[PDB]
Amino acid sequence: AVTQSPRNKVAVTGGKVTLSCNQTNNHNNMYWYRQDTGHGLRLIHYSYGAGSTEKGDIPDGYKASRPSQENFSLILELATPSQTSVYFCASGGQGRAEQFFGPGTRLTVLGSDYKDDDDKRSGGGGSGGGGSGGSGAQQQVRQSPQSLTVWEGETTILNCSYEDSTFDYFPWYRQFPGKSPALLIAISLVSNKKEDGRFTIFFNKREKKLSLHITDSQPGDSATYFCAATGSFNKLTFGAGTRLAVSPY
Repeated sequence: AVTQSPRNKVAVTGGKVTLSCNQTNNHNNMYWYRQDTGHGLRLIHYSYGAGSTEKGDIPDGYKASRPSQENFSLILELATPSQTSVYFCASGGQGRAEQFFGPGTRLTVLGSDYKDDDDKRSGGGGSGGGGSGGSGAQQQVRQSPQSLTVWEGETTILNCSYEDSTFDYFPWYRQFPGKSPALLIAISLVSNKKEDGRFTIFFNKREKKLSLHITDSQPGDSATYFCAATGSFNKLTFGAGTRLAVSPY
């Protein structure tokens, strides 16, 4: 079924990344994402009808192959101190299903951030450093940046935006614990107000954005929710949702 390299190991500057995922859980489409802040979800590989696994967002420095629609495998041989992350082999069906995330892998290439309090955040000594391709890739999903933590698991409000002209709905979901993403629900922006569980959504026309309310929350960094769209087929556009957190006191 949807699985990933059960092994666990780390790599160094251009070390190596061994990953192995399988597909056979009744899913007609297998998506591949990676936990990467800045934008949150990081699409890199795409496999749904076999012979397909290289059309995420900015695939580069990785090798993947899909000889069989059920068997898959990919690795890397040149990672940088800011590209590694946790590989998650997600696989769901079409229409409205939860991404059956399996035991993904987690490895980092070079890096530590243990005592970086009295040093500049720019190692000007090789290892890339800007270069060509400074900006690019447009953006549609715009979730209120600047995360925030509320006292205890109180309620909170979220905001999302979009610049597409053919979106159908936005499967509100991402991951609550830290290494186990999951689907929650899906809006549609057609009734101006909806409710699925204990939170409702609103349609802001004056600002063209989606705002919902979530009450009754629990500690543990609260949870991270993303707002992506999928009006098209095999194409989810996310814009780094928000990461709700709970205060220590």
